[PDB]
Amino acid sequence: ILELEAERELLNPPPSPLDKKFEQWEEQQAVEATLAAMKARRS
Amino acid sequence: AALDRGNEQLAREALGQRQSYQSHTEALGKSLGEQRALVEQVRGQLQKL
Amino acid sequence: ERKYLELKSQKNLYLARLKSAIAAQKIEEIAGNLDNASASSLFERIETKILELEAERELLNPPPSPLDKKFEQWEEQQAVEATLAAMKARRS
Amino acid sequence: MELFNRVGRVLKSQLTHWQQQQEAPEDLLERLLGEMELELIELRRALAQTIATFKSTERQRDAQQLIAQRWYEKAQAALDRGNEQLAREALGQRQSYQSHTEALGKSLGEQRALVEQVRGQLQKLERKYLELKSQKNLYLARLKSAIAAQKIEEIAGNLDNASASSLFERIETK
Amino acid sequence: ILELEAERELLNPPPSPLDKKFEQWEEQQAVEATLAAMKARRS
Repeated sequence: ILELEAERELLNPPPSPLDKKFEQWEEQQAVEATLAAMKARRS
Repeated sequence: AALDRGNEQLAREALGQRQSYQSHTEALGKSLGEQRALVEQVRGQLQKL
Repeated sequence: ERKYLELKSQKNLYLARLKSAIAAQKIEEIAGNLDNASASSLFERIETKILELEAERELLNPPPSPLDKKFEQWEEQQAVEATLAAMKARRS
Repeated sequence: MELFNRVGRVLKSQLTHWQQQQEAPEDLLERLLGEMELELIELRRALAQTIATFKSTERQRDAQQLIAQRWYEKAQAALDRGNEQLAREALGQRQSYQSHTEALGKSLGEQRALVEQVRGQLQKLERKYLELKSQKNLYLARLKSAIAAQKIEEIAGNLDNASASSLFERIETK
Repeated sequence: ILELEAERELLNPPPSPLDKKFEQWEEQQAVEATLAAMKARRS
């Protein structure tokens, strides 16, 4: 199972840790930046 | 409605779930615009054909 | 007796892992079959064929040279402007 | 020339094999996705089997702790009116059942994240199946659009120089 | 039965705990907010 689980890790590479910072930051923006309009529109 | 009467905590969580659906609109919406020119050229080819 | 039931309890919990993994690798394997160097390359192989057939008409039916694209547009610009040179002077 | 004469005596079968693997790519495109359906329901059944175990264990956790509450309630009454000697012994038996709650209770919390990740994997997995099947029909038109495009211009070319139009001119030269 | 009961839990996912806060809050509004008119109209 671990071998089959790792098999997908090669055929389907996991997202690099870089996006984990961007995806969270961008998602933080996706809320905060989208909330930068709301917290300024509907504070 | 969650924001009403200073209940911003519920609004913050409700918006997080919307971003998941917003990613669909961007991915699915962009694909539709690309197929518009795809169907326009094929029809013009048939008209000329 | 406590050890028998306890071991049998985790028994079914793991039989799902085998069924979960075998049911997981066998679909991504087909998803990979629809990735590069496989059915998606066949999706592109038929595309290379479509592109090959599309280019086939490019040779049998040569496309209009870029020259006319300037003349056809200029002449069409005339076909409107020059025909409109009469209208913009007749029906300004 | 030993293992190709063998290919000759079943050349009718090898031709079919290659024809189904190379040609008719739309046929495989429908069957290969069929196995996904059989596997999706299998994963649907495999997942449900995992959902019938963690809550089957929580009942055992709820059943054992219920027995421990009786001893605590029994020990609570034993203490009444200064009968602490009976309370001391009644609590000793509760510790035996308390060890069950700690061992069985801790295992339940570990399986919660186990069932959450597998479901999220299925949710993400199902999204890929329908999405890939959506573009499936979009491309099958390209094959039908190209094959329906080259085969007419090929005949239009047959009505161009050095062909039927040359026959149009050959009869003209005649 | 528990397996069949959980079978519906997958085929028919239960409402997330989020709505349990909104459905109750919104229902609280559906009474209170609708009662914000009544408690102000028919106090």
